[PDB]
Formats: sequence, C-alpha cells, structure tokens
Amino acid sequence: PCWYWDKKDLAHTPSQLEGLDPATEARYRREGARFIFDVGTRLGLHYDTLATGIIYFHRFYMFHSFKQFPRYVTGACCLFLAGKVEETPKKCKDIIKTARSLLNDVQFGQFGDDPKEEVMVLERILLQTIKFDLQVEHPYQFLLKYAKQLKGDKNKIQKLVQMAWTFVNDSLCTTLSLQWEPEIIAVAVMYLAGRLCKFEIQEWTSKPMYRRWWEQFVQDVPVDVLEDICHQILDLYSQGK
Amino acid sequence: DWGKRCVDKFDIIGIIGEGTYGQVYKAKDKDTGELVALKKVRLDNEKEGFPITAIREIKILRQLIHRSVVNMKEIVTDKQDALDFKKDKGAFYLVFEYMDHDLMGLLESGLVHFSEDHIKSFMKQLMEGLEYCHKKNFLHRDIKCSNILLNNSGQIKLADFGLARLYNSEESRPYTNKVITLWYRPPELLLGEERYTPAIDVWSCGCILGELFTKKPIFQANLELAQLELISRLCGSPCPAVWPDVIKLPYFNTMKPKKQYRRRLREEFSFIPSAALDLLDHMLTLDPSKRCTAEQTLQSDFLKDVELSKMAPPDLPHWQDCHELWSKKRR
Repeated sequence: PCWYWDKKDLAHTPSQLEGLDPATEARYRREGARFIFDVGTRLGLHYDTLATGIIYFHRFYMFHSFKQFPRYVTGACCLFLAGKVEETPKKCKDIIKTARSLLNDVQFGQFGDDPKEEVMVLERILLQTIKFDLQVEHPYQFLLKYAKQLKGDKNKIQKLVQMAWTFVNDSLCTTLSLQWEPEIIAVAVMYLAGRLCKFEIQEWTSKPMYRRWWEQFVQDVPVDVLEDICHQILDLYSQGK
Repeated sequence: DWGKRCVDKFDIIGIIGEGTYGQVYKAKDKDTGELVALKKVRLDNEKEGFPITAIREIKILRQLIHRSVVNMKEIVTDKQDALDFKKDKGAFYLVFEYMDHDLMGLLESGLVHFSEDHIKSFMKQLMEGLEYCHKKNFLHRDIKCSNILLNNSGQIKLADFGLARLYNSEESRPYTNKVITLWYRPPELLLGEERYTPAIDVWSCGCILGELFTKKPIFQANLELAQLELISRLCGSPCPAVWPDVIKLPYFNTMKPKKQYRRRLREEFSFIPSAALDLLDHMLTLDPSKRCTAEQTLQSDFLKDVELSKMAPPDLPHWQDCHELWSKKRR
C-alpha cells in the first residue's frame, strides 16, 4: 500500500473536510507528535521506536478526525504498538505512568475514565487503520549510510550529521513523513546541514564537479523538491524548535 | 488493506492446536476452495493486547514470500460492531498456507523412513528458505522439528516466525540469548552469547539433519549444563584450539563439561552417507565463525545437484506455489 501524498491533497484530511481550521490541525499534529517524542525518551526507548510511533500517528489521522479521537490518547496507543514493533516494548502500565506525569491535567483528561482501556482497545482500529503495515523506515538509517560513503574530514562530518540528525527529530512533528520516502528526507537534511555550515558536499564524492551530489545515493531527484523539504523545516525553527 | 475482510469468507474445518497466541484452526475458503491455516489472535486487554509474536510474524512474513516458507496470505477479523466500537473483544485471524504434518509428528511414529533422496530433497528446500531469511537478514531463532512442516507432495515449509527478529552485522544491541529450544540450541547460546549470528539457525538445521538419519533427536537434555556436555561428548569440547573466541563468552569458564573431549562426531554418525556426513560435520561446528552458512549448505556435495526443479517428472498438482503472492507483492 501507498503512504505518500502530494501537498495539494493534504488539505483534504477527514478532520478539515469536516470543517476544521487547518492551523489547528497543525497544532494538534505538532502537539501530538512532540508528545510521543517526550514520553518515549523518558521511558528510555530507542530513536527508531520513537519515529515509528509518530509516523503511525500522522498516518492514523489521515483517515480519522481529531474530534472522534482525542489527540493525546491516540499518540499513547501509537507508542504502545511501536514498542512491540521495533522490539523495544514497554508495558502499558509504565506508559500511563508517563501519561499523567508529563502532561497538563486537562490534557490528561483526553484519556477518559481508564487510560489503559482507552489505549488498549484503541489498538484494534489503529492496526486496521495502518493497514497492518508495521515495518517503517526513517531518515536516520539513510543519513548514516550516506555519511559513511563521504570521503573528507571526519570532524566536519561528525558535526555535519550531528545537526542533520537533529533536523530529522525536528521534521517528525510535520507531514514530511507523509510526503517523501525516508531516503529522500535523509538526502534533504544532508542538503540543509551542508548549506548552513557552508560545507560543499560534492568535494567528498567520486564526482566533485557535479553540484547535485545527491544523485549518487538517490535517482533523478530535483533540487527543487529538496528545497521544498528544507523550507517546511525552516518554519519550525521560526516558531517552535 | 488487511483486517477488513470477513471470517465468513472461510469455512472452518477443525482445531489444529493451541498456539503461541490463542489457537490454530484449519479452514477452507468458500471462494477458491483452497485450504488455509488460521491463527486466532484473541485480543486481551488489561494485559498487553496484540502479542509481539503475532507482530514479529506479520512484519516479517509480509517481506518473506518464498516456496519453502509457510506464507501469510492475509488477515481477517471477527464480525463488525459498526456501532460504538470500544466494546471490542473481537479477534484477528492470521491466514497462512496449510500443511498436514510436521517432521516431529511423522518421526514420532517410527514408521516413516526417509530415503536419502528425500533427505536430500527436504534439506535442499529447508536450507533454501533459511538462506532466503538470512539474505533478508531475519533470524528464525526457533527452528525445531515441530516447526518444520511437510505435505504429502513432499514440499517442506518452515513455520512459526513468532520469535524471529531482524539482524545487522554491525552489532547494534544485545539480544535475548535464552532463545531456541534447549535441544536445538547451539553451544554459543548455551555459553551466554547475547549478540549472536544467523549461524544459530544453521546449527538447529544440522541437529535436524542428524535426526532424519538417527530417527531420534541427537541432543536431548533437560538442563542447560547437561546439554553442553552432550554436545561436547559428540562435537568435542569448546576450547581455544577448536574455537578461538570462546574466552569472550560469559559462562564459559564457569559452565564446563566434565573433560576436554576429543571430537567424536564422525564416529557416532559413521553409518551416514559420506557427503551427508561432510555436511553434518560442517553444520555442527563449535566455533560459529567456522560453522557453515545456509548459502554454503546448498553448495555441498550432498545438496548441490539436488534437483527440485518442476520440469523433471513427476508433476505434482497439490504443490503450493508462491509466484502468485510474489507477483502480487508489488502492492
């Protein structure tokens, strides 16, 4: 199945078509996504485990409204599945201990009477909604594999991917996971981390004169598309880091 | 879009057994008529919900479509509480191919004796499925006779990927270690290796290769230490000579066999065909680095020219192919 939309079609989520302010969906999304990122690192979970739960979350609300499903409970459910999927599972008891703990007491009100049930029973439809496609890849993996094939000064690379990595963490709050393959997002954060640091990346590859260095990893990706991913991320630093 | 189809699509025949998560049923489909195995995933809340065993299986089998592996056809669900939802308690059903027997059941009778041409045929299929898994970086970590299925057509399929996990050579993280049934567990896991290799499955298949000839399991202890001696009593004792990197294993100097056995493998399995003994000798090496890989097992004199090709007679109609799913595996 396919999990990638073009920008023109994301203004047609079930939430918005039911008459929802787009600016508030982005709120609910950036909120919901960031929620998972914090709950996970507190439980001490792997970074790929964090990302799968987030990508599940973003994917779930492409077929459902935020009205019928409280933003904060779904995210907890997504992390629950993600733990089991990425083989870093936590009991649902331990996450609910984080549910009440790191969160506004009225934001916790989303879980209703029994967070366990509200999280556990929700898992049935979550699995169905993501069409039982449980393996999900991230820009993390490709970022390293590409940087290992870069031939130059290490402490420049060490700082290069150091900021490119953080950018992937940044991007998760947005629908980039719903827009581009993880490899192409990984190329984009290499492109961005290379520009603001003024590192010209070609000079470390087999062909130092082809400006568009990235085609050695991907195929026929235009510089236009890459800059689109970059801009969407720049708005994140413009307001919420 | 799995989990949308109805179980009413399937005519249930009977209960095969209680599985690792709920139960396993035999069933036919009213549409095609072909028979199917159903693994019942009863969802238990106030527990931990959807089991990882069912998750490992789904995640991997949707990437594994091969002739020698019982392939997951689809997933189906119970009824449809179109109202409320939240009332739940409905189960999910994993749909697989169907195999009548497993190697444990057949060999238990003491009636069935497989000719060398059959063992040549069975292993060739088994090592081709495991080679495929390892090529796609999946460890089975639960290979035993009861997990090796077989239909009347002679086709072998590897089953139960409920303990299977993805593997990378860069040594990312410690694994569970207490994996695989004790009888089919390699020496390195007995000594406490946490970051193990695909060569643990190759050991299990070797212990099965010996079982096809001796008609009985070649390593049969009850406790972990007693199992190590049984292995030492046959494959020789683990020591720096036969095995360079055992010293880096945790429970080595503590969990020792009674004496420093000389390797007695070719002596006790001498009745076995020459080239078959060559393979068994290799598949049961103590040092995992010097052990045989699945890719290599198919290049042995005992398996290299074993023609499973479906152009040579006889034509078997009841053989379950996978080029339907593999073609369909574009979407």
